[PDB]
Amino acid sequence: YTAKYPNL
Amino acid sequence: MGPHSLRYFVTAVSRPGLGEPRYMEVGYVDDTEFVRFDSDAENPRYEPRARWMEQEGPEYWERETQKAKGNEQSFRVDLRTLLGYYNQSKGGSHTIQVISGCEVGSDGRLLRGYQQYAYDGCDYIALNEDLKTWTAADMAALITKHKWEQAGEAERLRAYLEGTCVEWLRRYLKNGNATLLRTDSPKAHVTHHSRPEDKVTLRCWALGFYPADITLTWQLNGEELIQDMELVETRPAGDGTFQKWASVVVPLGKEQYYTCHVYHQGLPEPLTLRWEPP
Amino acid sequence: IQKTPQIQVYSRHPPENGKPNILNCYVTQFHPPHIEIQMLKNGKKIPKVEMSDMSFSKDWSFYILAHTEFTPTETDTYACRVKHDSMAEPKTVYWDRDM
Repeated sequence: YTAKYPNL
Repeated sequence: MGPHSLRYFVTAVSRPGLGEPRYMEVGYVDDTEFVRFDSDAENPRYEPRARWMEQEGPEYWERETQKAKGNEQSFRVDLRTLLGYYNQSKGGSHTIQVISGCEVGSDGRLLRGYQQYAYDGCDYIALNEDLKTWTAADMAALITKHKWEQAGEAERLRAYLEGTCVEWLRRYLKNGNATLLRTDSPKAHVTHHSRPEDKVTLRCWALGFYPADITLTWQLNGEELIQDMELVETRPAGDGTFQKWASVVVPLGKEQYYTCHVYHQGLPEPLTLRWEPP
Repeated sequence: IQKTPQIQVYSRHPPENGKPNILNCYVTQFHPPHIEIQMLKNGKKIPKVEMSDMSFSKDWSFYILAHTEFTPTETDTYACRVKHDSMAEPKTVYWDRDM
């Protein structure tokens, strides 16, 4: 399923 | 069973003054969109884009939704970050896209894992084939590199890519396998069109085929006409299938010397056809 | 930078005059993603035009399919008009039943 994205 | 892949395409688009950033996530199994999230709604939720994803129950959707909403807010953040990285007005509209996914052989093993980012349609950062080190495209992307190095994130991601990603991929595969192997054979015909003088145009049509991938050729007595053969990009018919054509200019009265060839994975064997005058 | 929309206008099925069909306007290779697409019949905007969700390609460019139902005749002209930041003026592409 979908990932959690790191802040840029 | 061929290779497989599970990828997500993410778009964050700001629009200062005019509302909240429009955020979107799209999931593809073997390049078939299967789920989608669009932040432009009163109660946005993840939704099946393939009917076969409806086997998943409410818990699956809740968990996906909540992740997406967290991403969205987080992306709203990043957009501001990038204004600063790049020293830009608060005024303009900007775009962040992300592609990330995992591709596995017919034995379910990770074959390749990846994650590339783009700012305003340009490469920003990506994850090397080694799933351990990054690659910044510009100065600004190093702030983010040196930041993800110091919170150790190339590992946290590799976990997902080798772990969660592959696992779920396999689960999705089980479910939509029947409809994923789908094949639709092109139907072909040739049309005939006038040119000035003593030339005519022969156009070889392929319609209603899926997947998109196809190849059409023209042969003068069996020797392909690589040169100045005209084609259109493959295009959706709108009903799930695709269309393409190839044409060449031949001498008037010499039409029967040319053969059109159509290669598609759906065909027991490639089509061969010719301009048929009634 | 901005990418310039590329456009194709074409029926779903081989057109026969008098028979209902669907006209597509397939728009690709553009960026940024905001875009305005109208389909025109005989120089006048078509009211009911449906549009697919937007998607983007491995090179970051977006693409989208607009469509409308129609019944071709020998003399009706159809076109698709696209306004986009990358282009000083809206580009119009006429439907050619041979393409």
